[PDB]
Amino acid sequence: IFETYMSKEDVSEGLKRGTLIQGVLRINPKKFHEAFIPSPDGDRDIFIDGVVARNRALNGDLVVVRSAKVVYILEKKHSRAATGFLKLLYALFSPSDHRVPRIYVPLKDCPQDFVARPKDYANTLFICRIVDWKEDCNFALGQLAKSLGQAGEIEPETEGILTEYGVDFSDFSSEVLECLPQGLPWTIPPEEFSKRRDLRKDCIFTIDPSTARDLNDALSCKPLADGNFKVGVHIADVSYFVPEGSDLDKVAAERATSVYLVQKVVPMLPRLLCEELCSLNPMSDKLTFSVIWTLTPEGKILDEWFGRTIIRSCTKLSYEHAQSMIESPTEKIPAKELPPISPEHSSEEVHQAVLNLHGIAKQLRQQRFVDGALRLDQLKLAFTLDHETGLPQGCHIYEYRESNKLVEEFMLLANMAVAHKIHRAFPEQALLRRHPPPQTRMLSDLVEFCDQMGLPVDFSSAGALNKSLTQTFGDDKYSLARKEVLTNMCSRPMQMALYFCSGLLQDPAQFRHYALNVPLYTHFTSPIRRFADVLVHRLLAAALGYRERLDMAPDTLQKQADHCNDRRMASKRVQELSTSLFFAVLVKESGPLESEAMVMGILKQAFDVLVLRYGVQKRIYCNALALRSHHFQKVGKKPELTLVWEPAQQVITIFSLVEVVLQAESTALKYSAILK
Repeated sequence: IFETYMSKEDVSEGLKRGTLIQGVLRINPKKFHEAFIPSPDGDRDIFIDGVVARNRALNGDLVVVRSAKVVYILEKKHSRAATGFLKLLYALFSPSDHRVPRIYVPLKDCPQDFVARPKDYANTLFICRIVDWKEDCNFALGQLAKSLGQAGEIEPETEGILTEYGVDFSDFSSEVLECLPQGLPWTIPPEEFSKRRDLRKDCIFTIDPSTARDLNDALSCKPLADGNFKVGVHIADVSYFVPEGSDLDKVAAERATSVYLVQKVVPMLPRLLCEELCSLNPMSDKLTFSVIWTLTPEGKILDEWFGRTIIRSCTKLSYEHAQSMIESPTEKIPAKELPPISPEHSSEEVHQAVLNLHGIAKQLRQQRFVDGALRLDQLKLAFTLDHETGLPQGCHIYEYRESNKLVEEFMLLANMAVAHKIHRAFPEQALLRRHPPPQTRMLSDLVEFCDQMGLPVDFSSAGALNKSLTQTFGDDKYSLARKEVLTNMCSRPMQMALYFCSGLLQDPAQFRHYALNVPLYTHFTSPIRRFADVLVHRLLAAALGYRERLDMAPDTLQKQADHCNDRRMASKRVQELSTSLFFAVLVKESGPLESEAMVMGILKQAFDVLVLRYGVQKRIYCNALALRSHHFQKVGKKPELTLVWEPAQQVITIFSLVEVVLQAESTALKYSAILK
């Protein structure tokens, strides 16, 4: 039995006075009896003990409240749905996630076969929605939605996590497709040859991954007569095809971002706009919102010009061909291994252009990292799948080659220029991004860990952290894995970047983006994938005088920014769970996997390893080992584990190389790591 809520008047009086604290509660996934809310001042996170003192609040909900109890909930931000197995002791519903409680389902809603034949529905996934939670029941009451399929397959589990996080994957209604342009061979109206600059004769190319349906940007470089370069970044304008107030705009605001999975993509726009009308496919006249600079070979801006233009791309490179033409500076690459090119242009022009853009991008990278920019890069693996069955065949870690940096530098230049322009035009309504500095309290724990063990790292500033992480060790077989484990330890106290409106924050200290070490930043180069990009596009168009001033209030922009923030968070969590699902299926269908590992932590009966080939973090317990004995020691707050397997002995401490094997178990989506 819980305790009843407080009325609105008391909550308003308490909040205005300052006796009550609002926050977004975070629940530990591994232990569900404890919860945490952030302090307003910036002190240690306020602890919430018990399950009773959470008082029917779920993870992600914002509440109004040293150990404390939750007494009021303003906004319910959780989706209130879960994927679980159906059992008996009404009927009981058990979710896979342990933060959602256990749910009662009425026996009228259950299928007829289930009451007669319970066993045959013992490995089937069901989706249930919580509708009400009583004051006298420890279990919520729910409604059964549908039958997903067999547990452990690919499509039932994918649709289960998409519905559990709230991503709307349903098809577009016809009132959305009625706002699209009509006519199958759409062409540019002849009235746009006067409001736009004609760039159809220049050399324009795109560099995006080979498996990319939609293209958001194009690049160009032209050498001048005094040793300078004219460098242009051209973005497909989705604000021409998305009018304000139409049902297309309401749907695109409803889903802030598009979600990328292992096997498919859940889009933001209709497929016509995402693939044919707006994406910069080669050999077609397209409308773009370009930025054009004149740069020195050292990467210094001498001119800047914004404006609407018309382009015609000549080729579509990938991240694989671009490295070939970078790594062949003085040798003609044969045309057999190149994508098709428009007949007006030659492969020499494109080949020369990639070299010049790489030459500028190297010096821009060096100058940005002298200025203090920080880069914490973890491991991102990519799969190779079966075309017909749809099961994964094999994984390999993605490789961040030079061509992935050549594009990234120019996207940063375009974003910084657009941020300056739209902030200097409208100071009271502008959408910008911000990265706070990391929290000092839980940076201090990393300070006290790394001050020992003879490791000279410092967390005073971002540039200091980057130079410390790079100079101390490199170019050794153990040192690269050492770099990976230190990066994984360092990436934990960092905060997440936020969208915000410039008319509500008062002081100019908050605006600066910490990790890039710049005072102003925004998102302008990906309209098809995000909706904040479309808002920035409209604001920039209003600033240059192409249209009238936005008729949107500065508080509605804050509400829209909060919605885009929560949607981005849900998108990142969904991609993480999809990658984990496909890796578990690969381990089950490819036998035991052998690799090496480094110990990242030690405990009395367990220790954490990091598998070097795959980058996952499993846990290894001494109960599963075939050992005679084990002893735990600590000296100078340094853990040590001694294993007795005349038998031999092994000593394992932090940053020790072991050999591990991954083996699937009888459960559908589980595996285990065992020492070899």
